[PDB]
Amino acid sequence: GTELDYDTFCFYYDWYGSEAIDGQYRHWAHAIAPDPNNPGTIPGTQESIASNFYPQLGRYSSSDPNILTKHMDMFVMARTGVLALTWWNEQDETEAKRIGLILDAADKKKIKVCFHLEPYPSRNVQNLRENIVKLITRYGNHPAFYRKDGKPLFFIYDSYLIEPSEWEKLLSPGGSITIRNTAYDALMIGLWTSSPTVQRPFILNAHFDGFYTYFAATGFTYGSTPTNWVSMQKWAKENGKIFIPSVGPGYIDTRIRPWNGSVIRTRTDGQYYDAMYRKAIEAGVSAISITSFNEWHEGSQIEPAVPYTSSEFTYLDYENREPDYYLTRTAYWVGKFRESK
Ligand SMILES: OC[C@H]1O[C@H](O[C@@H]2[C@H](O)[C@@H](O)O[C@H](CO)[C@H]2O)[C@@H](O)[C@@H](O)[C@@H]1O
Ligand SMILES: OC[C@H]1O[C@H](O[C@H]2[C@@H](O)[C@H](O)[C@@H](CO)O[C@@H]2O)[C@@H](O)[C@@H](O)[C@@H]1O
Repeated sequence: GTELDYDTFCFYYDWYGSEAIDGQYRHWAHAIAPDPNNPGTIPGTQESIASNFYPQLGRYSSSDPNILTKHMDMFVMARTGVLALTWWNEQDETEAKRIGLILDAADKKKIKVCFHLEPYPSRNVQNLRENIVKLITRYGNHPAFYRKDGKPLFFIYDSYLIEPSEWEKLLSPGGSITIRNTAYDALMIGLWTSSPTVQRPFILNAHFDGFYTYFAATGFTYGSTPTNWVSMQKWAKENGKIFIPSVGPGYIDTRIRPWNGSVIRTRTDGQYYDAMYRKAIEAGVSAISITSFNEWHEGSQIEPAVPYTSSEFTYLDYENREPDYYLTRTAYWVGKFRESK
């Protein structure tokens, strides 16, 4: 009843800084997005951070070993066995440092780490192959590196930005630059966004091993509408694909995207999280992803948050629930998922 689940993947962000470690409050300070249809910047002061909520751990650094210890203890409380790490191909010493610290901290608690491959500049199947080789070579022998039946696993955000004819070269067994049957073979999980008429042939022709949905906001896409999950799972099973639906506790991003209020999803003291997690389990899936551990900008985090009012903003909080409620409610749902496996 307390063991970690290694079919539960929680999306984790390593881009936060503090004065203590980095010399700068990175990401707590953030540009405000212009409306797609001179917006300014959130300064990352104690009073004004780039979130509608306020972390229990304050304006922390993702490179602070003491913060990382606490985060791994939170994963243990939630029973979430896999940390799905955002990866932007920064190619700098700070990226390399933080990945190594995260792997070391995870292994102390028997947590595993996989990579979430983001839409970095000029991403294409050739530099993706080179980067998959780099990550497996650098980190594949670390004891915390995740494998499922011998294979690493990668999530690919906004995979539709690359044509299926390009994906086939990397992911078909006959592809020109294939990883299949090589030392670098891996489970590749693409993003299902829109309707089945578009997504079914995309996923088949790209040769993905499976698909996920990402968005914590119900109805944002066809794929993030949970009443579609039973039929998506049936299609996955008939076609030998792994479906990993994404569940989250709520959504609100209006500090950084003030024009995006129609995407707000209220937490209702945990009832929103309960409804989404129940739908994933009832669909009969073999793996679940959680959006998110700590995407504070988008208000999808399960990490503990505290009440806070400053001279500049009155933050949202988890009241009438306690700061660790979303960790303990995740553990409840992991138990119900395991009962169904
Ligand atoms: O939310 C601000 C954040 O947006 C973009 O990153 C995305 C978000 O973190 C979220 O939607 O999840 C995506 C998948 O993990 C991720 O791409 C970036 O523009 C980022 O720079 C920005 O801070
Ligand atoms: O516009 C804000 C929005 O940006 C991102 O979503 C975009 C894209 O990445 C998604 O694939 C499609 C799905 O239809 O929607 C947008 O174009 C996300 O960061 C999202 O959370 C955010 O609200």
